[PDB]
Amino acid sequence: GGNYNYLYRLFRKSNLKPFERDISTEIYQAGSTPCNGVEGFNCYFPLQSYGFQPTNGVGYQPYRVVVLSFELLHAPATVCGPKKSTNLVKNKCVNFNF
Amino acid sequence: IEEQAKTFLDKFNHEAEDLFYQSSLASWNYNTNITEENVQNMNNAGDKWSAFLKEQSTLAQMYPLQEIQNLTVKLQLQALQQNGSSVLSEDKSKRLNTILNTMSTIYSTGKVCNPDNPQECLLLEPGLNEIMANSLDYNERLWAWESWRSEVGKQLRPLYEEYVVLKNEMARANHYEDYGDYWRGDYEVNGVDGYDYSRGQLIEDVEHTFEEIKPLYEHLHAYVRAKLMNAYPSYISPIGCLPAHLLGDMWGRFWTNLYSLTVPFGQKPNIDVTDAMVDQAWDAQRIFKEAEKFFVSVGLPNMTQGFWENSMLTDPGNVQKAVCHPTAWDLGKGDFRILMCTKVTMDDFLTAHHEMGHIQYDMAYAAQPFLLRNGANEGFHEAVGEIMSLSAATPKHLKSIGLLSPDFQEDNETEINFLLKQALTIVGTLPFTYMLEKWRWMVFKGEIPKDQWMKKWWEMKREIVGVVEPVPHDETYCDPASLFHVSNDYSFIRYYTRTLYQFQFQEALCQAAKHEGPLHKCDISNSTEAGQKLFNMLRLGKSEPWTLALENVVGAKNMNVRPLLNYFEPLFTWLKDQNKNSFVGWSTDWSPYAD
Ligand SMILES: *[C@@H]1O[C@H](CO)[C@@H](O[C@@H]2O[C@H](CO)[C@@H](O)[C@H](O)[C@H]2NC(C)=O)[C@H](O)[C@H]1NC(C)=O
Ligand SMILES: *[C@@H]1O[C@H](CO)[C@@H](O[C@@H]2O[C@H](CO)[C@@H](O)[C@H](O)[C@H]2NC(C)=O)[C@H](O)[C@H]1NC(C)=O
Ligand SMILES: *[C@@H]1O[C@H](CO)[C@@H](O[C@@H]2O[C@H](CO)[C@@H](O)[C@H](O)[C@H]2NC(C)=O)[C@H](O)[C@H]1NC(C)=O
Ligand SMILES: *[C@@H]1O[C@H](CO)[C@@H](O[C@@H]2O[C@H](CO)[C@@H](O)[C@H](O)[C@H]2NC(C)=O)[C@H](O)[C@H]1NC(C)=O
Ligand SMILES: *[C@@H]1O[C@H](CO)[C@@H](O[C@@H]2O[C@H](CO)[C@@H](O)[C@H](O)[C@H]2NC(C)=O)[C@H](O)[C@H]1NC(C)=O
Ligand SMILES: *[C@@H]1O[C@H](CO)[C@@H](O)[C@H](O)[C@H]1NC(C)=O
Repeated sequence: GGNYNYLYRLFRKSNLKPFERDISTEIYQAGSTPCNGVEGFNCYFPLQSYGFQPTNGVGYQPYRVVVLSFELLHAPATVCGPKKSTNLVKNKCVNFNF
Repeated sequence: IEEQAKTFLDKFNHEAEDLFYQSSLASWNYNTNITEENVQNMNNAGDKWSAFLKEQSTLAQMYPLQEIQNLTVKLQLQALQQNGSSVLSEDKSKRLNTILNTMSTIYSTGKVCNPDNPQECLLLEPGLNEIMANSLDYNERLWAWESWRSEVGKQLRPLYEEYVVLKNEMARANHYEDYGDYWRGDYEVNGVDGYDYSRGQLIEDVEHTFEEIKPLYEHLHAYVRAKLMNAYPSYISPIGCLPAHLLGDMWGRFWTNLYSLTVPFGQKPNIDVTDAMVDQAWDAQRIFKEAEKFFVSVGLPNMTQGFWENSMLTDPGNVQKAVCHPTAWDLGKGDFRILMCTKVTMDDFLTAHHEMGHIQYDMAYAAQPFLLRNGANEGFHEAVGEIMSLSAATPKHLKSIGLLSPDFQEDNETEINFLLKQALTIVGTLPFTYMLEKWRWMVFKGEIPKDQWMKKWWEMKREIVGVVEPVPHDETYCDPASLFHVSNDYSFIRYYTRTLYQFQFQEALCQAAKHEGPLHKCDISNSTEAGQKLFNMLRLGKSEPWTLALENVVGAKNMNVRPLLNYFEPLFTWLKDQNKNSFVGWSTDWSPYAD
């Protein structure tokens, strides 16, 4: 029957700055005529909804996306990979790191 | 301003794709599982699509059309701004729909009763089509031909006269001169630097291409006439026209039921691979999987993998009421389904290749906007489907796909049997199609007044087609309206141009696949360069003029009849030797009653 809860914005005045976010819901104004908060020609609601349905060809089915962004300000340190600890071979001239 | 029209169409392109989807998804559930709780499920979901489109149509006239520069956004705007009906008065608009419903139910429910038994009565499709396709009795074919026209066609005569007046009013309010000029608006092309095409230019290109088929059609008409005199002696003149009730069906549209009387060498079996399919235990799925391997052989994509679950390749395991008719569906959102009830036969092995060709055409232009997702004209869509069927019916393809003894010998006697069966369907329908649209074009513009409709109809049968009526018909009959496409408001010139595009595509693809022999032995398997020649047209849609689409495959800007004649030159050479003692041509003075 269509999952109409997943919307996207399809009209904006100007492209986003990187990592900028815009949840407003003002009536878009395409033409020169002012809109006064009501719909009509050249006065469009700015949000559309994917109507997802299970019998959609691939490329029409929902994909979930996660974007990891590693940043490095100027602190002293922070999270990082794990670690691999070898074994202790006591009783032999060895090259060690503790 | 033009940038407001672009923002108009993108709201259209995302409300339409969803509303067209579920209006076509509900039509799938009715077609594959019939209840009445599905017919009411598709009538309200069908009307939400139609009510939405007239709301956006009346919004489209706020933008002018000549203040636009981009050709693509102009093409989308003109296809949506089209008024069509609704230009009439609101009491004339309901009179036109009453006529179209009355003419459609006369054709489907009209009955003919026997004069020896008035309690037995036949409909057209069960019983009257079987007499015209199977009988060899002269008196029974003459009864079924005349009684369908005198009992059903006489009811359509006062309805078709009122239909011409109301359709000419609707066409002249949309700035055409008549309704025939409205039908020729499909082939019109406006201002794309050298690829233009006028709506009156279609009339000369049909008549210029037709006078090069008349040498080939005259030798086919003379050979069939000489073979019909053995089947009906004392009924056919050796220098005259053919009687209209001895042609294989009700209207003489196809001559394909005359093959058992006109076969050149009846002691050679025409090749039929149906027994080799049931000897290797081929299921329902093998016929499509070998069809998918044909298309991936030429360089075309696989099926979409939603194609295999959602489709219904047979009638179900339930005794399930579901219109069983081969077709290809394009519901939207990249969801392609094929609906057919396939049996293990070489017939449905071939129409599997035909119906998959509609899918591969549909998968290619799916990146265009919504209003340009059709064929480039009305004739391209069926023509791409039938060059897939011609390449799969060759014995060269059948012995490499595993279905013919590697020790098979094709002789020159079986190629004549195959080519003559093709010419009874291809060449035999071309003067019928040309004559019928020429008659309907002259009726709409008024060159034929209504006191000469049936006079000019039968003069054009004797002169163009070479077919004479067995009983004289005055102006109380309407013999064109007894055909389906005339009484159900359909255009008929799409069957003429599709036949010419089909051999232009096939000859252009076989020069790219490096063929060496005759054109009728060709196969485009294992190539890649031919598929690249085909794919460059398939992805255009309606975004380009159709004359620009033809040069991407053929290399010309117009339809041409010389590739059609090259297909039939082995038959045309053999036909001119069988008509050394015959008379080629016909007389328009002889009649089967005029002695
Ligand atoms: C034809 O399809 C309809 C709906 O798709 C089927 O009707 C009902 O479908 C619902 C599912 O929403 C089931 O819960 C009901 O049991 C179905 N009705 C009945 C009477 O079974 C319908 O069954 C389908 N036709 C056939 C012959 O199965
Ligand atoms: C108007 O025409 C231009 C070219 O005549 C189209 O521009 C192309 O647009 C697509 C995507 O919109 C780009 O990927 C191409 O690179 C553009 N081509 C050029 C040469 O810049 C434009 O799409 C047309 N307008 C619409 C609404 O389709
Ligand atoms: C479509 O039909 C209308 C008549 O219903 C034609 O006249 C238009 O009338 C409307 C008002 O109902 C005006 O807004 C339009 O300006 C009129 N036509 C235009 C745009 O000049 C109209 O001409 C028809 N449109 C077509 C496709 O020719
Ligand atoms: C099929 O090919 C054979 C072999 O050439 C043809 O037989 C020849 O026919 C001509 C004309 O009748 C004769 O002059 C030759 O002598 C025949 N050849 C032999 C070896 O006898 C035959 O006519 C061809 N059939 C068709 C339908 O084209
Ligand atoms: C055309 O394509 C078919 C399908 O790939 C080729 O058929 C193969 O032929 C070889 C030897 O003739 C066999 O060993 C393979 O088993 C066949 N494959 C299949 C899937 O049946 C065929 O050879 C190709 N034609 C040419 C000239 O390369
Ligand atoms: C098409 O599908 C077959 C298996 O079904 C696969 O082997 C082949 O690689 C596919 N074609 C392409 C171009 O990936």
